[PDB]
Amino acid sequence: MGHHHHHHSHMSTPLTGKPGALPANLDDMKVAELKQELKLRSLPVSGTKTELIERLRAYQDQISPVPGAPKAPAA
Repeated sequence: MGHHHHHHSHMSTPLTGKPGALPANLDDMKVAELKQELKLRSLPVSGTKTELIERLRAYQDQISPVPGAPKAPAA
């Protein structure tokens, strides 16, 4: 005699609330903030303020060479 029973359920719908293009106020922020954005994206936090800013743009240019848009016909 044992606990013989079977039943399982689950559901999950794709929601909205989405990012996209990088912050255009990189120059307006602090060097530390740029180094923060870099480290989280596996980027080196070495160079000067302008270097870090343009390195963020260079990263974007690789992962998505567009002005901020989904690289596929979808949401």
